[PDB]
Amino acid sequence: SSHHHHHHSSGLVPRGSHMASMSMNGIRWIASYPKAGNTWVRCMLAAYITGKAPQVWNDIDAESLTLEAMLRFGDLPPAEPMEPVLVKTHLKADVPVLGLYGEATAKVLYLVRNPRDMLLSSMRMASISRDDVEKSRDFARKFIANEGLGWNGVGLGSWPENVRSWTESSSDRFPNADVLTMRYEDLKGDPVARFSEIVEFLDLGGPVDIEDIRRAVAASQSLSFLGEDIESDYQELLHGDSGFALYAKQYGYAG
Amino acid sequence: MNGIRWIASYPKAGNTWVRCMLAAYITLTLEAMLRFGDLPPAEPMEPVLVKTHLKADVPVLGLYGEATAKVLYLVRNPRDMLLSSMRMASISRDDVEKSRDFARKFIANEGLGWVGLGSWPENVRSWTESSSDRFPNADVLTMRYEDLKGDPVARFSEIVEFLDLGGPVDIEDIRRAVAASTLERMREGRYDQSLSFLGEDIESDYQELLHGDSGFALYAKQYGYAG
Ligand SMILES: COC(=O)[C@H](Cc1ccccc1)NC(=O)[C@@H](N)CC(=O)O
Repeated sequence: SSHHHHHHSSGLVPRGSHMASMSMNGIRWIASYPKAGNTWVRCMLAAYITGKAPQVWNDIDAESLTLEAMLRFGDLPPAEPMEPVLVKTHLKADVPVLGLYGEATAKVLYLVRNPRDMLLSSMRMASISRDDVEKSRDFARKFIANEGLGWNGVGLGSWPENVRSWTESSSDRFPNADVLTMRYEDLKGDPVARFSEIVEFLDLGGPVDIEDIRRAVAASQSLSFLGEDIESDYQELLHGDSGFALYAKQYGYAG
Repeated sequence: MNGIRWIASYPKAGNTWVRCMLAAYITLTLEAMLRFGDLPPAEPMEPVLVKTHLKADVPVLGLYGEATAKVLYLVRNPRDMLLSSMRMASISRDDVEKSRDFARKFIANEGLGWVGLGSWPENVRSWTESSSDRFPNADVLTMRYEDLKGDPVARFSEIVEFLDLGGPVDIEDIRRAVAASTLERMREGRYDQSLSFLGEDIESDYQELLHGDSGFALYAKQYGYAG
């Protein structure tokens, strides 16, 4: 009977090195809005580093693996890390806590997704069938009204807030950090190509093994049906120079 | 004076009630904040009351050694906590089935944390032996929830004075606070402090926990919860 985290340790003793005889340290944030890619990348990453992907049945499971779940219990990733630390979060780049990793942060992976999809996939978080249209409308109505899911100057923020925080992060909040940005739809289109780019970009050490990545991969909408006014109101969001719209058009989710 | 004030207790062991009567007097929850990535100020002009159930020695609270003015720890007979927690887990205590499961996991873990809350003794030690390293500016007051219920007036008095929130404290002003904090709550088992009603073995095992070598027993006996 072994501990459920044994795969996170080599368990080799005494420990040896490939770098010495006789990749850059820092935090790697895997960041996205809910249902916008960072759980999948966070699972794939485990598979690559560890050999074994975590067991994620639902959103509660997925939330276990975030900075936020870690915070609810008073823990924190290291701020003076001696190695690569990968931490998933959906939090906005400018919430106070992440103030502590200014110097610490090495890499930012930000993933965005079509908010149509985020919106629907989210409706499964709140435990809504496709048949309680009533509940759906209320959720979508509250989503469209908020331009996102942060309804209960911090937390997730609106979609455009979240996006602007991480994508603009390198300039001030994370000076030593490089930032890569990837649309979920692209990942889903070419997952092996794309995840190999992510692993290069995250600089965990050594040559990316494209076979190591293929195995690590294998492990892994209109709103009319809710009502005219839903689809309609969401479409106002995509019109503008104002923010939701700017981002929706830059990421190819408006037309 | 100015600095952080922790209102700390195990779940359902006091701090909410007290955070209510301070609220009522005047007119922050650490874990809730933290879940949004928010932190109480580490450089404060004002006094800052913050309620937490976490054990004092969690990393996050390490950001606060200098910032911390006072600690109020609240403590409560575990039996009663064990039973209020049951209701928090949204289980009727007509339903012995789930109730048993729950009590059994409580006793197995010497508390409600199955980092974090900690066991019950880990939590008590954490805040009662903590000025020692974690919060060396702070003055620390422990208090049994029982006695608070016993003399809300004379005990809450002790509190408001101790935290030093607002100049001088009037008994009039105080009276209105324990009024609402209970009048509000009031709108919202065996009588011998026994768990036998959930079956003998359960009582048997809590009893063993209370009268062994384990620390739970230690802190129990020193506060008047070992009978
Ligand atoms: C954060 O990641 C997600 O929300 C997961 C990640 C994922 C994608 C594809 C295959 C497995 C897992 N995806 C979704 O929410 C789903 N909505 C994907 C879909 O509907 O096609």
